[PDB]
Amino acid sequence: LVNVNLTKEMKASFIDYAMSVIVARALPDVRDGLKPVHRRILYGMNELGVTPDKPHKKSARITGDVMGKYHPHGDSSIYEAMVRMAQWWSYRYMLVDGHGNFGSMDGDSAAAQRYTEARMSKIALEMLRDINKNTVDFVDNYDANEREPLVLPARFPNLLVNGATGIAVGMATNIPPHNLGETIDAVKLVMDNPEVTTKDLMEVLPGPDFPTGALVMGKSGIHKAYETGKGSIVLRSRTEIETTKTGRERIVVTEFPYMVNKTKVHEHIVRLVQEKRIEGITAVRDESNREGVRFVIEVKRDASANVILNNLFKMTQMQTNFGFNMLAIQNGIPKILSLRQILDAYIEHQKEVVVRRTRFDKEKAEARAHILEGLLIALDHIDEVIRIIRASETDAEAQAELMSKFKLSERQSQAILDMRLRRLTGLERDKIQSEYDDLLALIADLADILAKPERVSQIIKDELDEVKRKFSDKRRTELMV
Amino acid sequence: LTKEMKASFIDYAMSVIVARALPDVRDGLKPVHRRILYGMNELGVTPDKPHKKSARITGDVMGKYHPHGDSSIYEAMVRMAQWWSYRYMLVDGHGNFGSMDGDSAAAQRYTEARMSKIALEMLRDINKNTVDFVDNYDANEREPLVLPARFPNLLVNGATGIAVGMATNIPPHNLGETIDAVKLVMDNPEVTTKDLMEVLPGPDFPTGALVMGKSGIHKAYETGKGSIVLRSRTEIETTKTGRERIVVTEFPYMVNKTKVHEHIVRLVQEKRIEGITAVRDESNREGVRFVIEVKRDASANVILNNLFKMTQMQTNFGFNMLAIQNGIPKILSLRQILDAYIEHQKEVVVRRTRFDKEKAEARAHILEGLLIALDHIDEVIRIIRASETDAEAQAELMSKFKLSERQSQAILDMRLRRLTGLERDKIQSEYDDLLALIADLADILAKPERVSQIIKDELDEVKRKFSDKRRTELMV
Amino acid sequence: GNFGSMDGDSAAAQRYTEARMSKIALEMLRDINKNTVDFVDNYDANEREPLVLPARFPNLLVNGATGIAVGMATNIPPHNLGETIDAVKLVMDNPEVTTKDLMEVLPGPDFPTGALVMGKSGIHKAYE
Repeated sequence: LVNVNLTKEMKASFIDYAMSVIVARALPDVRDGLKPVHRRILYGMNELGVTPDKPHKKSARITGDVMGKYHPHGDSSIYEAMVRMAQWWSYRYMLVDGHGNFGSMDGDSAAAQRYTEARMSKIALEMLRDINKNTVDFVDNYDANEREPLVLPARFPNLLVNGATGIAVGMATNIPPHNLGETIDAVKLVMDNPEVTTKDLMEVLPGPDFPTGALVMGKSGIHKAYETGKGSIVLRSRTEIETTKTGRERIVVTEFPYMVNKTKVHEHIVRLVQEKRIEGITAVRDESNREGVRFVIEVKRDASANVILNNLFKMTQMQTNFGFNMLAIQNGIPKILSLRQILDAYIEHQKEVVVRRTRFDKEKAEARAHILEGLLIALDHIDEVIRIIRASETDAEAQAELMSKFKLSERQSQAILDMRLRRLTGLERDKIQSEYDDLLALIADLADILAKPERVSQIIKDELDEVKRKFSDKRRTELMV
Repeated sequence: LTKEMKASFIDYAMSVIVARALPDVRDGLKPVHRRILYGMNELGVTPDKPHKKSARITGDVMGKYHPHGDSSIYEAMVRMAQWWSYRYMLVDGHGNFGSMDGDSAAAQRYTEARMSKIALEMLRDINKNTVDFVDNYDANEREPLVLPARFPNLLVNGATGIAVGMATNIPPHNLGETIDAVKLVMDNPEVTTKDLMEVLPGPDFPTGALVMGKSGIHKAYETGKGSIVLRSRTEIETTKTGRERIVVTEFPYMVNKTKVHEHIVRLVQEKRIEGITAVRDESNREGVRFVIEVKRDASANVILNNLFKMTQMQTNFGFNMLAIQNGIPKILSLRQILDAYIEHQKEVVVRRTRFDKEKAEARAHILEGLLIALDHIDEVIRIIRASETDAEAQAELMSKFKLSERQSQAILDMRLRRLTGLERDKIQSEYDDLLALIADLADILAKPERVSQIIKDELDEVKRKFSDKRRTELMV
Repeated sequence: GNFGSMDGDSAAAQRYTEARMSKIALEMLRDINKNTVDFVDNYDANEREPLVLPARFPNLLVNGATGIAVGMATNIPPHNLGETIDAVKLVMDNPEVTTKDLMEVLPGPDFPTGALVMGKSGIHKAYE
C-alpha cells in the first residue's frame, strides 16, 4: 500500500499538506479576508472588462474561462462562491448581480448552472484598479507563465465589515459584520487622532450588524468581543402582540437573526404543537411574504401570550446565541487582533498603496519629462543640429556629437532624431513648453505630497466621504441593554 | 408586343447560350469555370500550402452567383478534375474522382483541392488593370467577363457542347506544338495549312487512340467540319498454346470499358462466336490491360473488324467546331484562334505597359519632389519657423519652388533621419533608374516587334518550366 | 405555418416553412424498381430527372390546371372522384358506351367551396 519509509518527506509533505489546506479555504487575510477563489473571480471579472455598464452575460462560460486560465481545481466551491457573492441577503454587501434561480432564504439552493447569467456590482470600482499600479507580486501557472496576484489591495476596509466563514480547516474563526457609516466615522477619528481609547470609539461604533435586522440586548459581550473577539451574545426577533377587531391577540414576527430558516422553524413549531409542550397556539400562518415578510402565530384568549414569547426565546431557535471568533492571520502566521490593530494595518497598507502609486506616476512624469527635455534642447540650437545631420554618418557619430554638445542620453538623442516638419510650428513648440511646465508642476506637487504624510489621510477621508455619499448606509438592527 | 416577345426570345436565348453553351474565343473558358478559378485565386491560399477539404469555397461561389444548382458547380469542379477526360491540368486535388469507368463520388466537400500550377501563371496580372469588370446582381463584389491568358487553352482542352442549337466537338492538342504554332504565326503572317500540319501533326488525348485518316483532318482544320476515326490500340501476340492474343491499351474517347464489354458478351451470346470465353480485362491501375484471346480455328482480325462494326473499338468521332465571340457564333478555322489570341495578348501587354508607366511616372514625380527638396533645405526650415500652419507651410513652399500638393506634403513628411546626403545620392540613383525604365517602356511602346518578343519570353518561361510529348500515338 | 385563409393575404413566412406531405403520393408513384420513365442528367450531366409522372390514377385530371399566359390559354376545371371512378370503370368493362349515358354517371364540374349550378347546355358543350 503505502510502504513509505522516509519519515522526513512524510513530515515535509505533511507540513505542505497542513499549510496548503489552510491557504486553500477561507482565511482571515490582511487585506480582504477572502478565499483566494474570490480573488480569482474578481481579477478575472476585472481583466475581462465585464462591467455592469455593459449588459448581462452567461457566466458559466466565464467560470470555465477563469478555470482554464487558472489551475484545474474542482467546480464545486467555485460555483458555490459564485452563488454566495451573488446572494443579496447573506452577505451584507453587493458583489455579483445575478439574474436567475436561487431560492430566497428557505433552504432551497437553486443551482441552475445552465441559467447562470449575471453581471457584477459597482463596488469593485472602489475595490481595485491596479492596472498601472505596481502593487502586488504574481505567481505563474500553465508551465508557469500567466500572472495571478497574491493579495487583494484596496482603499477600503469593506471586507472587514462583510464577514468571514473560515471554520473547519484547522481551528475555527469568522468575521461578524457591522455597517459602514459609523465605521468610516471611527476610522477617520483614529486617522486624525492617533491616541484615542476603545470605549470612546464604542461610543462611535454600534453593535455588530445583521442584514435582516436583529434585536440586540446586553453590552458585556460587546465589551468582551470588541476587545478579544470571543463570546456569544443574545439576539431576538422583532416580535409583537397585536389585537384584532375581536380582541384576540397575535404573535407577529418580522424577521429573524442570522442563519435561520422559516420552514425548519415552522416544522419545529408543528413539532411543538404535537410535542404538546406549549398551549394556546391556534393558527400558524404565513402569506403575502414577497411584498414584505409576514409570519403570524395566533393564540386563543386566556393564555398569557407574553409568557409564551418568553417560552419562545427560552426554548425555541428564535432566540439566537450568536458567537464570535476572529482569530486573525497576518502574513501566513495565525494571530488575533483588536479593532484598532485591523485599522492600523489598513492605514499602513494605504500608506504603501499611495506611495507606490505616486512613485509610478513619478516615473511616468520623469520619463515624459526627459522626452520633453530632449524636445526643448532640440529646439535650442536647431540649425547647428541641421549641420550635424548634414555632416555625420551613423547612429554612433550622431549620438557622440549630441552627447558632446548637449549631454543627453541615447534614447533622448534618438527621440530628438524622430522629429518631423509637422511638429515645427512655434505653436506646438510652446505647447511642448507649456505641457512640459505642467508636468513640472505635477512633479513638484507629488514631491510636496512626499514631503508630508497627512495629505494621504486627507484624500482618503475625502473619498471615504464620497463613498459614504454614494453609498448611504442607514441602520436596520436594534441595540438594547 | 410580338416584337417585344421576339426581344425576350433573343435576349433570353443569348442568356442561356452565353450561360452554359460554348465560351468565348478569347479564353475558351466557360464562365462557371472562369469564376471557379477567379474565386480560387481570390482564396489567395497558395498551392504550396496543402490543398483544402471544404465546401466553403463553393459556398463563396454560390454567394457570388445563384445558379439552378451548386451541385452543378461541384460537377464542374469534378469534371475539371477528370484528367482522363479534360487534359492537363486544372485541379490540385486528393479526394475521390474515379476514372472513365462509371464512378460516382458522392463525397462532395470531402475531396481536397486548391489552385493548380498552370493556373498560377495562367491568371496573373489582375493587379495591372488588364481586364474589365462587371458588378454582380448582389451589388457588392465584381467579376471579370474574360481572362488573361498564357496559352490558347482552346486548343489545349477541347469542347463537348450541348445542342441548344447544335453541340460542338473540339479536340485537345499539345503544349509545345501550340507554342511552335504561336511562333510560326508570329514569324509569318503568310503560313499555310501544311505549316499547320507541321507544327501540329495531330490532335491528341490524355488516353490515346488511332486516327488513320488524313483528309478528314484536312477538312477539320479548314472547314471546321468532319469526322475522324478513333481506334483502340491492337497488339497481336502469341499464346503458348497457339491463340492470337489481342492486347488493347488505347480506346476511342468517352468510351467506358464496362458497357462495351457487356455488349461484347451479348454479341457472343446471340448465336455467334462463343468459343471466345477469354476476356482478361483487369489490372488497369498500372495502365490498360484489355486483353482477349481468340479461340482456336478463328482469326483475330475478323473479330477485330466485327468489333469495329460494333463502333466501340473504332468510332466515327465528328467535329462541329463552333465558337462564340462578339455575341455571335462562328464556324472555326485557324488564323482565327491564332490572331484572336495574338491580339488579346497584345491588349494585355500594352495595357500592362500603360499601367506600369502610370506607377513609374507617379513615383518619378515623387522623386522629383524628393530631389528638389534635398537640394536646398535650411532656408525652407527657417521659413517654416516663420510659420505656424501646414497650410501656411504649403503656401510657403508654393512661393519657394514648383511642387505638387502631394509633393509639398511628402516633403513635410521628413523626420531628421531624412537630413543626410548619402540618401540624396540614393534617391538620385533610383530616380535616374526610374527615368531610364520609363524611357525603356516608351521605346517599347514605339516598337511593335518588342511585344512579340515579350510573348516569346513568356513562352520560353513556360517552356523551360513545362513541356509535354504526344502520348496519343497516331498512325495515318 | 402561416398562410392566410382565403382572403388575399398570402403569408409567405419562408423561415417558418415547416411541413410534411399527404398520403396520396403512395397511390401516385412507386417507381423504385419499376422500369417506367427515361431520365435527363444535370450537373455536368450526371444525376437523374424523370420525364413524366406516371400513376395508376387520373387524380390530376380531377384536380385542375392553371396554364394560361404562356401562349394560348387553357385550364382544367375540377370534378370529384367517386362518380369519376364509376364512369371510368363503366368504360373499362364497356368499351362502346355513349357520352350522355356517362353524363348520367357524371355530375357537374365540382368546386371545393360548394357551388350552386344552373343550366346544362354549357355542360353539354363543355363535356364535349
